[PDB]
Amino acid sequence: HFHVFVGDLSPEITTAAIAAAFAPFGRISDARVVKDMATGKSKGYGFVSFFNKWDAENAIQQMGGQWLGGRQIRTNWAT
Repeated sequence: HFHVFVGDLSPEITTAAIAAAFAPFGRISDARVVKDMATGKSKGYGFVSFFNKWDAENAIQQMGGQWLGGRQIRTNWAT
């Protein structure tokens, strides 16, 4: 698969929220908003995995800087 790192997530953004936000760019194999091991709160970042590389490429470029919830996010490739 092809993964996109999504940073600067507003605290209220859930895995489902980023899954929903990136759905328009292509088929998604899964998503995950990373959590804090102490509070269980969002760590402020997550990942969205696409089956296709071009879709992911388009999501990274188009979503970078977009407002998602209470914050403008950051996008990039991820392993």
